[PDB]
Amino acid sequence: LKFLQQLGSVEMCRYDPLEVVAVKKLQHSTEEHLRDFEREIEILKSLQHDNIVKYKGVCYLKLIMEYLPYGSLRDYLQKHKERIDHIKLLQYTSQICKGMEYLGTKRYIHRDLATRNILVENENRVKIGDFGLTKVLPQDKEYYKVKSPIFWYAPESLTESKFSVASDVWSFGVVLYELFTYIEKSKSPPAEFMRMIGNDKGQMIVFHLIELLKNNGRLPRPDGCPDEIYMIMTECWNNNVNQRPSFRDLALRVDQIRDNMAGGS
Ligand SMILES: CCCn1cc(-c2nc(Nc3ccc(C(=O)NC)cc3)nc3[nH]ccc23)cn1
Repeated sequence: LKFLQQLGSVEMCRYDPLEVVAVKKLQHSTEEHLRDFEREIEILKSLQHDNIVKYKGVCYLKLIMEYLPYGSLRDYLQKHKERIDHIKLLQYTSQICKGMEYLGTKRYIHRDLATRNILVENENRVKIGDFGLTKVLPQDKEYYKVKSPIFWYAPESLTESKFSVASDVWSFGVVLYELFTYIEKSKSPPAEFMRMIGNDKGQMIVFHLIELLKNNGRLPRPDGCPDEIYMIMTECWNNNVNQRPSFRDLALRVDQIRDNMAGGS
């Protein structure tokens, strides 16, 4: 393994036993973080899906994965904005949904779904690309309690530190918002929420975000975003956990909308 460049810590290396892979290493190799990293490796090893970054092995502790040359979807969408139409955005949306559907069949909770964690293999394929916060659900519950990127958090994650497939669905709604704002920073969830809360404010931000969400304040419909797509976002952002859609139903709806858009309805 020959170091080439740092990517994210994550590095680009050459595994040439006399070949390009991504290598995740730990910054502060403590006992607590090593135990977490060990579980992250097992989680990624257990996942085989076209839209999940491919596990390749371990090094003595280093995590070896396939190298995805277009980097994160944020950098990619920013650089290629003008040539990424809505049908393409929904192609990525569908692939993220199906990755999350598959994650759900293992009873894994991702807990960090955001465009920053999606990587781009090529113009036609994106992959969920980091699993550093992912939890395996306990046998006795449908949620995991963990004591943060608050502007992607479901209300019950903010108030009770509870994470579930349903809170992943909320965060997917925010991902869909990020895509249809073309990840413009002035439109980003943090910028929008801070303007809605009022820039007259740390812990107080979380307080006012909770109050805002409880009063059904929401991120606005992005410019140019079709109503059917904004409707999916708002269904993901239901305060009632039981009312949020499943990833399987989201995948089917996104595919139908994409096909309708391409065919002229
Ligand atoms: C998502 C947060 C953690 N993280 C994961 C990675 C990662 N990156 C990449 N490729 C990559 C990255 C950046 C750039 C770039 O910026 N070029 C100007 C180009 C290619 N392949 C990966 N395979 C497995 C993980 C991983 C980086 N950070």
